[PDB]
Amino acid sequence: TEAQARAIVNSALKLYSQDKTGMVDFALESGGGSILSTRCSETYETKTALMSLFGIPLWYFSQSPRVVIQPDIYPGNCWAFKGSQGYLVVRLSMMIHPAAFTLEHIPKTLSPTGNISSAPKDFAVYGLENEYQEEGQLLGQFTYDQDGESLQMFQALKRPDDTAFQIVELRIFSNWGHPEYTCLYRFRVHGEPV
Amino acid sequence: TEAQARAIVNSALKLYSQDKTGMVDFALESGGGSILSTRCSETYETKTALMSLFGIPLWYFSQSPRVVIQPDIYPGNCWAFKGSQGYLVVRLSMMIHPAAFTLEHIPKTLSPTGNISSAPKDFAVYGLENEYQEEGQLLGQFTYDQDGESLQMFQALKRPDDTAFQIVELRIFSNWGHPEYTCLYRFRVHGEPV
Amino acid sequence: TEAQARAIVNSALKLYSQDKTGMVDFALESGGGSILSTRCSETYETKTALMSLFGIPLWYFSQSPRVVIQPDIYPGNCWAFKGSQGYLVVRLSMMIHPAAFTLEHIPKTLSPTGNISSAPKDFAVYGLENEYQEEGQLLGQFTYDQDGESLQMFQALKRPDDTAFQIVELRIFSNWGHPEYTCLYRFRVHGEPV
Amino acid sequence: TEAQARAIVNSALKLYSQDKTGMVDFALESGGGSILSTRCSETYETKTALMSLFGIPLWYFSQSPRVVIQPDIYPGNCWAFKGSQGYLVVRLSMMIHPAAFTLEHIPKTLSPTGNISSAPKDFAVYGLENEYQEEGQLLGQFTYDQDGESLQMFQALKRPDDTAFQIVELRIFSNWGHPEYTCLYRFRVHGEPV
Amino acid sequence: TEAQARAIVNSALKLYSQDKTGMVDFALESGGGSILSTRCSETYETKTALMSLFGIPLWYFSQSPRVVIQPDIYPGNCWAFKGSQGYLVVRLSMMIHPAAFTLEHIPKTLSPTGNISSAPKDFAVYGLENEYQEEGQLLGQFTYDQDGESLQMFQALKRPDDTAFQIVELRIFSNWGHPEYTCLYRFRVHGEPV
Amino acid sequence: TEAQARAIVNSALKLYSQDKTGMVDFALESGGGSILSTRCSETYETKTALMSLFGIPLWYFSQSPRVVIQPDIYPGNCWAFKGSQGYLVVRLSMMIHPAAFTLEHIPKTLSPTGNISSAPKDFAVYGLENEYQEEGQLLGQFTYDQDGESLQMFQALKRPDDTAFQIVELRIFSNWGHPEYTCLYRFRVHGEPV
Amino acid sequence: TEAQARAIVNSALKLYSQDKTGMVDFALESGGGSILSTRCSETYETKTALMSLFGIPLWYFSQSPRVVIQPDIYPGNCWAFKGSQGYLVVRLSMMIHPAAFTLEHIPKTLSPTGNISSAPKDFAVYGLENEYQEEGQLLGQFTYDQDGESLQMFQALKRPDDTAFQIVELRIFSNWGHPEYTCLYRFRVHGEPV
Amino acid sequence: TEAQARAIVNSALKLYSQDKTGMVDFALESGGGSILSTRCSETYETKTALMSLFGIPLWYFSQSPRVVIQPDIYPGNCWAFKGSQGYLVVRLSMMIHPAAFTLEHIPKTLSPTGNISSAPKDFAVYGLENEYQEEGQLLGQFTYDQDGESLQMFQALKRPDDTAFQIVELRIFSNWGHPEYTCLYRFRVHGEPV
Amino acid sequence: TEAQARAIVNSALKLYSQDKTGMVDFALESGGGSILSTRCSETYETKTALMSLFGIPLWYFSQSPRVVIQPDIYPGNCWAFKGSQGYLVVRLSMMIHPAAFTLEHIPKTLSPTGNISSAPKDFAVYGLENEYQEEGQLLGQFTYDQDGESLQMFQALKRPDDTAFQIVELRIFSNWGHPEYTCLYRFRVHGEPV
Amino acid sequence: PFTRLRHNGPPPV
Amino acid sequence: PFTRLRHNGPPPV
Amino acid sequence: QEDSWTSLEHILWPFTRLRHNGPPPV
Amino acid sequence: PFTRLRHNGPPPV
Amino acid sequence: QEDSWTSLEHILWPFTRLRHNGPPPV
Amino acid sequence: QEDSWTSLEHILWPFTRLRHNGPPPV
Ligand SMILES: [Cl-]
Ligand SMILES: [Cl-]
Ligand SMILES: [Cl-]
Ligand SMILES: [K+]
Ligand SMILES: [K+]
Ligand SMILES: [K+]
Ligand SMILES: [K+]
Ligand SMILES: [K+]
Ligand SMILES: [K+]
Ligand SMILES: [K+]
Ligand SMILES: [K+]
Ligand SMILES: [K+]
Repeated sequence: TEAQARAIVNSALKLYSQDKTGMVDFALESGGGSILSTRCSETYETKTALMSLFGIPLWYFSQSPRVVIQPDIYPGNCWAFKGSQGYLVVRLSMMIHPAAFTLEHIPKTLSPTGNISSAPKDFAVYGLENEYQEEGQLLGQFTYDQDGESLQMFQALKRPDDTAFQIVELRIFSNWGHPEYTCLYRFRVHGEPV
Repeated sequence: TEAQARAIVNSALKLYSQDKTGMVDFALESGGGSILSTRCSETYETKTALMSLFGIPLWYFSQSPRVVIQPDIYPGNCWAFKGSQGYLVVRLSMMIHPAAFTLEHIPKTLSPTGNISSAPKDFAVYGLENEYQEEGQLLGQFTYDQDGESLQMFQALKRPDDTAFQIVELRIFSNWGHPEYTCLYRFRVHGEPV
Repeated sequence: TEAQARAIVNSALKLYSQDKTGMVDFALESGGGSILSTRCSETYETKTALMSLFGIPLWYFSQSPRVVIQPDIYPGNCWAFKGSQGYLVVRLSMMIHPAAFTLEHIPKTLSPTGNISSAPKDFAVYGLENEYQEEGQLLGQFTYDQDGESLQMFQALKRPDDTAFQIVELRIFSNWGHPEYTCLYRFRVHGEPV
Repeated sequence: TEAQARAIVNSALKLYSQDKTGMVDFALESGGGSILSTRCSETYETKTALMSLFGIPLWYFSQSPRVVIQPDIYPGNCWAFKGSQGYLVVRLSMMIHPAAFTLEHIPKTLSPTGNISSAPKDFAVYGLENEYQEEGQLLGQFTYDQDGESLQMFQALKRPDDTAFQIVELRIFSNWGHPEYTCLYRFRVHGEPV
Repeated sequence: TEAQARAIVNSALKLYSQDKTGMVDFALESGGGSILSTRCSETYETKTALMSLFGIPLWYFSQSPRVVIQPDIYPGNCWAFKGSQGYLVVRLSMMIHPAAFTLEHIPKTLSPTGNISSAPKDFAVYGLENEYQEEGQLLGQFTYDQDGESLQMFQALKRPDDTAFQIVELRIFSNWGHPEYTCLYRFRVHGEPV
Repeated sequence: TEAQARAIVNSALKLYSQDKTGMVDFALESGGGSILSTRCSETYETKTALMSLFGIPLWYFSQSPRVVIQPDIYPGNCWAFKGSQGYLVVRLSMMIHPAAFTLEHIPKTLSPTGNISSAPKDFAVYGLENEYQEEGQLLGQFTYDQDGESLQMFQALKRPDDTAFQIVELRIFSNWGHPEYTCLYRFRVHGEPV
Repeated sequence: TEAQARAIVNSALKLYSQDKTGMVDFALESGGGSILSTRCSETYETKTALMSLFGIPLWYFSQSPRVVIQPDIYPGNCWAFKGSQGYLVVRLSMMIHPAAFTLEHIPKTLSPTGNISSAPKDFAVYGLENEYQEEGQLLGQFTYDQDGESLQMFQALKRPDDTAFQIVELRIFSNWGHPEYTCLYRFRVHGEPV
Repeated sequence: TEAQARAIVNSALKLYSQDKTGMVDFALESGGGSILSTRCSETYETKTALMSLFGIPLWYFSQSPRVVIQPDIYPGNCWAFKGSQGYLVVRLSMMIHPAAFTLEHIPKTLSPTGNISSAPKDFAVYGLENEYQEEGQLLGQFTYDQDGESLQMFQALKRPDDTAFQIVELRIFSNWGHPEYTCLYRFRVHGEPV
Repeated sequence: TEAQARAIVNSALKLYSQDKTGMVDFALESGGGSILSTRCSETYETKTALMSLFGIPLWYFSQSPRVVIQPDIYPGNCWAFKGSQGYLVVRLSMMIHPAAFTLEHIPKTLSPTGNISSAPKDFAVYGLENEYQEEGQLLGQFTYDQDGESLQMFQALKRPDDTAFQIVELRIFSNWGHPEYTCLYRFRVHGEPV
Repeated sequence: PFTRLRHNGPPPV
Repeated sequence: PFTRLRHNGPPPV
Repeated sequence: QEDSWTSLEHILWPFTRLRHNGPPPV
Repeated sequence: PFTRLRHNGPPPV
Repeated sequence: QEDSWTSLEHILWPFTRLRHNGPPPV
Repeated sequence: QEDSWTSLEHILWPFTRLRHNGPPPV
């Protein structure tokens, strides 16, 4: 069973090295995904991360919604939107039949605050035919489980047809209790190109 | 034992993915840690990092002590301070009882010279009650072993009183022989919030 | 043998954490390698520009060749050159006897387009005594296998003599079919310093 | 006849040194002439002259109509307007009674293409009383002869009165056959100041 | 005694014209002193910024610490640091044995707010052998008296030895009650050059 | 009487050092006063103070109305407005009951022209409730006496109530004869904060 | 004699406040004097004045001869010219009969070295009829006395004819021993306008 | 013979005006020639050309190999390459059968030193079938004669096959004695388009 | 004698191509000469500026003095100084014994205004041992003849001694009548290097 | 957008 | 005019 | 505008100091 | 406001 | 705007490389 | 706008030369 153990380990490390899932992320910014910033919720305003230069206060740092489609997920490498429900609109790198979505959040064991009450909880994903459409087509309703794994994957609804989209709206309907903001670490969109 | 093998493999990968330790790093900058840069020793002037804009090279610069609380540890992603003695002060993201510290350095197999003579060797960690306090509380005396693993963990002295700290000072007294500078790749602080 | 399984897993993870190879990359930018950009092929011209200034569109490119000696290899973090033939000139962090080379490309499973036709195919590596040398010394001829692993290593020609090099040229003679450009995600140089 | 030969040669070289004609060019930019750019035909759009910086594609070079009132006439130092008929509006350095016009084009013997099909052929020159006048006063109708000399001069129509102008419109009604564009190397305006 | 009165008046005016003290200020910027701004406390962050760039407010400060070694002391020409504890590090124009120090603050009669609660109160001066020295040599402990004169002078500790200093640190331990910041109008260093 | 002489001299020098008056100037720019530039008279246009760089004429220097609330009063450190009557609007650093005003002009003995015909003569001061109010409340009508002292102080009218202001308009109704402009060196506003 | 004492005191303060002399300075720049910078000797390259913007240090520079006709005379606010011989030409704000000249230097008690070896010593002043005149009219030969007062006044030679001047040349022949440069703090020209 | 004299004179001036040769230069940049700058030898770092903007000098720079295919040949308008050996590759404006090459250098009478020791001496020209071809076809071996005329023409070897070229490599093997660099003023390629 | 005619013509054209003179111009900028712009007269201030920035018009000039040592002499490619007297200081490319000077001006036949009243008339050339030397050595006094040729040459004074110069000053004492400015098209310095 | 802001709040004194 | 353009076309991958 | 700001932020990032005065969102 | 002005007046010649 | 661009082009010209990918207009 | 110009004027002031061609207002 030694060679079999090596095979299991190598297979797990291979999957791990492929963005943990082995699946194309069509939202990923470096691959061509982008945030439609005017269709995102308001970013949480905080004057507590002060950037200075030669001791001179220069500007207050806050993360933009772009970080949601970037792979780094160390604590704090997340977009914080104001309040406990909000939305994010993503233009995908290709026109696809969306098949599944991934949400990542830091595990509690790494959270400096002791909890992940700022994680998203109830959410839904919609396909938009253009950047001006309000609601779009429901692709699925889900819950990110604060007691589950850091990375959670969700299957899109099966429809009699396969309508393709290049714009998806993530609607976060609730968070896990944080009284000021909700933090999104990474959102991925998987599916089949046209 | 195949299911057990997969369990061992998955458990190791999960721990690996959790910042290798599975423990909150209260010094990590993105999580709320901060360098008190006026309370660091002198940066060695290396001018070995290139800055570019739109693909155009602009100028070379030296890494600041902020990289000590940032997770990237490829060769060169370290703060180089002048000589073989130095100090660094970090404000933590929470008031904690410190339990342990982690120092990382690149392994010898990744160092171009074959050695890590610039790695820190003897060091001590102090708890500070405020950022103007000159004499802090000794939390431990340690040696980073150049013949050990890249990531090394160090247990804090525990004292019967429950004094919590939100400021830590790292004092490096010696390095592994480099005559010009010492390179710190990453320093982490672990413990329990109050 | 549970301890043997844990040993297999820990060894594989240790090697994985050591830049996947456990070998110095003398080309790595943060470790002291650099692109000699005035000696490299011209970067692929994208269809649209990044900005406009005084009515003129400026910057028709995606990534500069520096990314070839940076470790992030998420899709799109690659240098694209025009067509299917090109060259990249790298100054190493030390004078070495080159022993092996590594080329990485994204796996097909992460490619948005479904293919990796833009991956390099036939290539050779030459050692140069200086960056203006017209004809270099052949260190080896190779093919990146699109059906192989993402990371591939190539053994330098066994040489009777020991001339060291601090400059290498990577020459790409063909790609895996993309009609517009070729994408290089990461190139590494391994060997023994003098 | 030796002194007479020297006199002939010196006289020819003198005339040559005086901008080839010995006549004031009131359109000449350095002397105060200028192009009214919003009243010129569309410039021919070509993405074939790529300017790059450190290998990075930067912008696509095309000549502006200003070069028509600049003396350099090496091949390519010409304004190319889209198609085979167009117009150029020039503000003169002084208010004048226009007496003659000069057009220069490269000789065929220097054309890399073997022909000068892009030279202007049928043209007319109009005096404009202000920059908003559509047609203006016809000052003459002419043909640039592709089989004649590089520099050709044309006499303005004699009018019972002498109306002065400081704006002239050059209308090119046809070229010598080039299917994409027409190239103007230099246009001069001669006459008497008021 | 009219001549004696004129003599008294001229002596007082002469001393007044000699920077009020008749003593070299080795900290004075125009004479060669300088602020080591990377070793000073952070400048107080004002509520609003000086400009905005690309929608981001920039520069939340009023004066830089350089004004502490400039002679103008009209209200507002002072360096404000956050809170009631801070420090300022000054390189002197020469290596000296420090003999005395001067602190100036505006008088209450010129303060718009009616008070000088932002004036420093308890402070100490240390000589440093270099700007990265953690613990300096105490040159003296003093209190600026809010009920005293605008300009106050303080005698350095009488010392058995003669170690000269070219760097001094001014440490402010308290102010006269302002809850947000402390304002330093001018600090001078007097003594004998080596 | 020697100690009494020293007391008189020291008292005079003290008052002199306190901005000559010992009174808060709520208009003073460094203390928070500011000019409302769109409510000031037109600045006198002169092309006679040429700034050049490397011999190249660069711009024509003229003083702005800000200099009126700056303490320097060497000849020429004044705002010149066009003609012989005009106005200046000042926002004060605090809301106050205005009690008195100060005007300074250079003494004739220092004027390069031999006279101070450009000094203000008849003027009035008004309190404005907001920056859009045309006339406001008359606070007093005065004359700056060209035969009096350089610094002249004027008492505000006594009113049955004390209305506070943070904006005052200085209306200059005449000058001392200069045919082109009127020069204001410094205007101060004194009073009691609310 | 108390009223007389106050009179003496007030008279001295009034004279002090009038640029210390009570006399027009026709060289003063803000009053209309100008340096003819092409007719000055070489500036010593000191690079000892710091330039900053928004609190950010940008670069060091040397003072220009313009500071000689500007009133600030704190240590370092001087033009340093190369060597111990130099010249400076100033155009006056009026055509005058020159009566006297003033040179100021810092007193020894304010000089960091204890001496003023860089002060000018022997000098002469010439009247020039136009700015291209090479041979001017000697207005006096003088010595600035390093053992005298900071401000020293020098009487012009008066000649029976009434030749007025609007251009003055200051020639410095020697300094008080500094081997590298000579420092001029302020030069003034007094007289009667025509 | 007077008419014949004028004919001779006019014929010589006409030929002179046609780029001195009356022949297409397929290397000329404005006509479509291009330097392949990654296939040129090292530029000598001279920093002897001044760049200015708005009359303000900004910095010094060295000429690039592009000046070799630009027509201005005043002293200094040349590419200086390091040492006495170098190479330059030019892509031609058309695919041609090369018939001849022209090299120009300044005449000795215009060189400040009296000699042209930096002029190229022995050189060879090769035809390249594509820009990656290492071994090209010898088109001729030549010597630029320092005792000859400024413009020298060189006849290509003609081979029976009709191989056309659009890329030419100029190899310089030696210069006329300058120990530091070699200066190329202009290189031209003549022939017949296919 | 047809061959003799061709010889006369070729000699005249050869001399013409050698910068019209066949003599080194040690002032020529591209050959190593330079304008010492801080020692030159101020450039003529045009009526309007080239741009505006933040509401202020900037750059009131036409050409910088560099154009005097550049060979293009189309109308307007000249340096204009104010009035009819001025000076230009040039550093030569080598230390030489000056033998002759050349001044060029446009011919009347190319002048838009009909005249060349702005051409220099009386002038002199001085050799300077350094650029701050007040009085130079007269190398000669001359008049540019407005009725002569465009290019005029002037013989340096015959000198008993051989002091070389690398800096020359051109002093213009008068022009040919223009009431506003004087225009210099090109100035050359010829001689023998040491 | 190099816009300049007006503080409207008095500086430290 | 320091305007920033949006590509709308995917980068090389 | 945001593209402009993020590229400027890239240039600024290494050279600035960052002080947290309270916990950032995590 | 980096605006570019048009002279409308001829340069020195 | 064109004046601004041409002055920037002047600054850029010597330092850029120029590749023709097809014949420019002549 | 005036704040921008005055800060630029601050940067420029020491490095420029100033010629009065007639008396400034005093
Ligand atoms: Cl931010
Ligand atoms: Cl262009
Ligand atoms: Cl101004
Ligand atoms: K992220
Ligand atoms: K790090
Ligand atoms: K990469
Ligand atoms: K042209
Ligand atoms: K101060
Ligand atoms: K003032
Ligand atoms: K001064
Ligand atoms: K050339
Ligand atoms: K010229």
